[PDB]
Amino acid sequence: MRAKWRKKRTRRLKRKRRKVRARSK
Amino acid sequence: AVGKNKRLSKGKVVDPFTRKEWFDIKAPSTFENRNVGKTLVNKSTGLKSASDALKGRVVEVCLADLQGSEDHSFRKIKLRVDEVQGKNLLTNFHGMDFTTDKLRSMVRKWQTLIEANVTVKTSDDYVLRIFAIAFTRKQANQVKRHSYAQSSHIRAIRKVISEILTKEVQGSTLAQLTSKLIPEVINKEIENATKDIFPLQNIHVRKVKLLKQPKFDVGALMALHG
Amino acid sequence: SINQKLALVIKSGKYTLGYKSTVKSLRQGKSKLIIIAANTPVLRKSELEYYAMLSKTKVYYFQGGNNELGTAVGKLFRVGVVSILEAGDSDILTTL
Amino acid sequence: GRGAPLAKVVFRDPYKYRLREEIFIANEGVHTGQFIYAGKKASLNVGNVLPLGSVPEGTIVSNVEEKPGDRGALARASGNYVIIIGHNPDENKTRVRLPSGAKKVISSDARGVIGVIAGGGRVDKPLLKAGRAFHKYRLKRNSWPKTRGVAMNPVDHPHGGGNHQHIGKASTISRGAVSGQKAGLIAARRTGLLRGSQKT
Amino acid sequence: GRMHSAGKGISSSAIPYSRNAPAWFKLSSESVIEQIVKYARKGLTPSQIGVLLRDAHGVTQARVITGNKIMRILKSNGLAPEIPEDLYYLIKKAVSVRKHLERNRKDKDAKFRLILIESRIHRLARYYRTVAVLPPNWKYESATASALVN
Amino acid sequence: PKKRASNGRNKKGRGHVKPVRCVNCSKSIPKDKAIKRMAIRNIVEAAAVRDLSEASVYPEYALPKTYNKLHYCVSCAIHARIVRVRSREDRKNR
Amino acid sequence: AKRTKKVGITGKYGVRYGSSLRRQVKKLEIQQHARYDCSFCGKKTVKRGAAGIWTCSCCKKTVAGGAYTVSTAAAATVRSTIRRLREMVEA
Amino acid sequence: SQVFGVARIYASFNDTFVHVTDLSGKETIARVTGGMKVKADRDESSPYAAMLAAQDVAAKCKEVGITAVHVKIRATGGTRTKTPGPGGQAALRALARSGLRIGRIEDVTPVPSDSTRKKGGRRGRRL
RNA sequence: GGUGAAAUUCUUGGAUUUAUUGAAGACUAACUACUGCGAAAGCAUUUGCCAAGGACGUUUUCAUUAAUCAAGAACGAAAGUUAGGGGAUCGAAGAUGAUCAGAUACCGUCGUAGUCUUAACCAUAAACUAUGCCGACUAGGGAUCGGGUGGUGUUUUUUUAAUGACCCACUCGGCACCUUACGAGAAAUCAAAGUCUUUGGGUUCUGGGGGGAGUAUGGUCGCAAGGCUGAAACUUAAAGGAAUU
Repeated sequence: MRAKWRKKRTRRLKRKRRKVRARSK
Repeated sequence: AVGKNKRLSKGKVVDPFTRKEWFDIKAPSTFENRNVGKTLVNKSTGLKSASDALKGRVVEVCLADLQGSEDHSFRKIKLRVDEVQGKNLLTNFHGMDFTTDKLRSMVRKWQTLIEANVTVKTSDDYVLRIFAIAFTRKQANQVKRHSYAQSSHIRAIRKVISEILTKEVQGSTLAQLTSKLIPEVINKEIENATKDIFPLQNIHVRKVKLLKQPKFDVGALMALHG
Repeated sequence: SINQKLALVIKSGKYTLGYKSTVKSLRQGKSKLIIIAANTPVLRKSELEYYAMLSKTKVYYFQGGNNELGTAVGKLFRVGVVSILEAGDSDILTTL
Repeated sequence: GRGAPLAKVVFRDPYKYRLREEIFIANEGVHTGQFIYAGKKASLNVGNVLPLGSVPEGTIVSNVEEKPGDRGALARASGNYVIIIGHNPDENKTRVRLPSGAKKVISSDARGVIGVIAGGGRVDKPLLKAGRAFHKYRLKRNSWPKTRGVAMNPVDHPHGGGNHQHIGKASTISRGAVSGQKAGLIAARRTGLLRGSQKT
Repeated sequence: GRMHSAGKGISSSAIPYSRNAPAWFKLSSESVIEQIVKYARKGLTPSQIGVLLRDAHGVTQARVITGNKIMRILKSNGLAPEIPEDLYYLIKKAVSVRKHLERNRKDKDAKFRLILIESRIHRLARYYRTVAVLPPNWKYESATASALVN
Repeated sequence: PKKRASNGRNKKGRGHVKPVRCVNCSKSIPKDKAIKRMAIRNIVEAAAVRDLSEASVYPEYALPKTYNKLHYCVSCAIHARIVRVRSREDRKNR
Repeated sequence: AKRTKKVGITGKYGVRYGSSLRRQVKKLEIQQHARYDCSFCGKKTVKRGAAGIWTCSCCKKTVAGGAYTVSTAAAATVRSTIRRLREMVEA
Repeated sequence: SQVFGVARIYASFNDTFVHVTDLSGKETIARVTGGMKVKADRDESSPYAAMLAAQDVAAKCKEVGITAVHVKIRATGGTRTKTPGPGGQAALRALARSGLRIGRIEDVTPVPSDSTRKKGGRRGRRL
């Protein structure tokens, strides 16, 4: 993958993890 | 695409040049050979007439044709029709424009383009925006092939160019200004006044376009076309 | 500059500050030049010009306010008009 | 009841020995004790009331009269002004851009106050609590609080009624509708969010 | 060099080797000393006194003509300014940018220059306080800076 | 590895210039980086002046020439054969 | 002693009305309650009265201006344009 | 002794325009173009179609009364091409060789003083 | 109208085109360069105002006040955010036209946010000269920018004074460039990337095989998007750099 696309993928995945985080904490 | 149009008329013969009459144009007395040309116009009817539809018109011609000589070919004079006299439309000075061939010819690289403009009102209340151009030149015995300026001589010559144009326009009429641009005496005045700052070359005035027209004054027109 | 000239006068010559003191100096004729800020009341300025014309003195206008005039003089407070009792070691009287 | 401060300018009666007091809407930069020169041959100064027929183009004016002898028609709200666009010498008429953005053509003998109406930027702070809105509307009229028609009974409002809270019919109401059916958007040419230029 | 810029140009004065000079000078030491204080009495800073005495009089430098320097002579005869001249002009320049930045706030270039000037003033003030020229508690106050320049 | 001392094209001491647009494919390129070719060609095609001269009012003497400056992107300049690749030794040639 | 670190003046509203609205009303109220100076006297004594009215306590001269600012930027630009037009026409 | 006109030969890609005009500019004579002579929609701007189009513009003008015209050959201009079309120079030869004398050729293509933006994006017309 | 070719779309309601204007916003061609300025980002119409800066000239003054920097602070492209103004072209999304086995990609026509500006945030880039800052020395050559010096030098106004613009020589600071390789480097290459096994001028920051990973968690800044600091478990014997055929 390109660096931009890999970083975008992990950023979206981080957004999803933080959205899941906000439900419990 | 003669056979590709599908919808030609969404709503659902006589040749139009039989109702058109030739009209011969004339030019100010500033230009020697008046002899402008001829133009079409719809025949004079009771609804719109021909004078009203021909009253507003600006015809563009070349100064070389007007003056007969050939050293004015790069300058084209724009004449505006404003009044008729029974099959001879009469014009007046409307502007001057340097042809694209000449303007892009003097514009070369490895030289400095000096430009300026002035908004000045004449004696006859003709608010005019006059443009001027100037290019730096390689003086004789010079070996450096750039011939650039230091941006301070440019401002100085720009100030001198502006005041020269202001002086020769404020204190004269439109007819006098037209009779002044043709001999190109303004270029001589500039090259006399800005020769102590930088040599320069191709001193010219670009456009004398009109901005505001005063009261119609059909009296001045009759003096123009004697 | 005018600010440097005023500072030199304040340092060397005799100066007085305020409006009543300026009027007193004009009355006694011990004044030569008066500098009035562009922020003083127009009535006060006009009366100052009347006194100056009666006493045959010079009038100068400071293109600022009372704060700027006080800063140029060298004081923290607000000065509306300064009367120059003695030039001292400066030249503000002879020039400008 | 008005967000624009008022200025009490008093004049001298030219025909009788008596002081006339006039109420003018205060403009930005106008202070007490200021001399206001109202008339035709005045100067282009803030607060002056020169007619629009003797001012240069691009002039910012206020309290513009629709017709001569109106004593204030347009630009009477805080922070609003009228822009002069041009003048016609023959058949004297001045062209004006109004605060709404609608082109207008008025007579050249319409007097207007030079400047910008004071109190500009008044609607830039949320009323925050209902008390501020109540106090603001009490000094104006009985138009607060306002009850939604969709929460009403079918007899008290056309949009009311039903087991749910829905309009039922289209909110857009034609211009040629009699009194009673005009509850919603009146002659709405377009609806929805205004995205892009308004093509004014 | 150029403490607060990227320049590296070298340009200064090259004094002559002759510590006893300029030979052709004929005026006395006392004559130039009373000229120094006369110029100092009319508000001229030591730099301008040397400049005026160098181009108008025959005084090449006031160190070989006299026994001391211009600032040294001013202090001895009682015409020494309270604050150093170089610091005085630096503070004068600083309040000029602050005056410029109080009306045209959107000038970020002036803000960067103002920080550079203020940093330069503080560095110079530290040396003067250390060398026991200014009061030990002397500080550069922005509000009081305009009053300090008088 | 590094190919040219001037990395993109003709830019040492500026850092940034206003970009220009290619005339062929509308590609945004820096003004220095763009390859410029000046067109001095006459308003008429090759030959055909003699046909114009016979049907020319006034003693000719017009012969206008159109002047235009064209900016080409790297992809378009190579594709249009205006700019061609060279050997390493020929690369240094100006 | 920095009783409030970010809330500032609008600590009266508490936790109500929303952070964004509190920030906007703080930004406008700071200028509304700020103290200005007379242009006719120079002393920092101009204070807001009613909406659009700015009256003082030393010089007592009252100025009409913005709702929360003694001089609107739009008003200043309009005044500059008016002065330029007057200078052009009266020359 | 010779009435004059203006050619206004608009030369671009996919189309070509020859529109004879009187000296003033209001009158319009023989606005025939190169797209109503070809049946391919790809040779509309081709030199072979401009000659056919200009063959009729020089006959209608002659029938009307116009014997000579001026020439102002132009391009699309704006911020798109700034270069003359493939068939613009062929159209000039067609009416010149049809007995219609010409003179004072001018280039009136609109050159912009850095106005608006050019379609294609920052990465170009990738094809 | 457009494309390699077509189509969507606009056209008896006159499209496209031409001529006379008007309004709106954006932008600063050609002149434009191995050219200038700025700490960097960056900055190209004219005029006026405001303050600032480098270089040069100096027989003016202070006098070692200096150089590099944890912490800390200012500025910081584009994009993005908040609330107004503005909103013409281009145009993340989206709607269609195609091409294609499939094409919500490349191509065509529309088009919202955005592109402009005001006030407040965001602190990122291939933000690169992939080369930190200060100082000293070392092979030559030419051109060029700014200032200065000299030459009855040339030209210029009143032929001839000045000044200005050019020629030659010199000097200081620059953006840089051409040829060589003492010297360095793995090589590509370098007037430094040289004066490093003959190892030492002063100072700051960063890296210790490739993935996991700039991820998880804990702090911290931010309205958010995101920024700063920042692992471990586990897995692998290879990745990676310059050149040769």
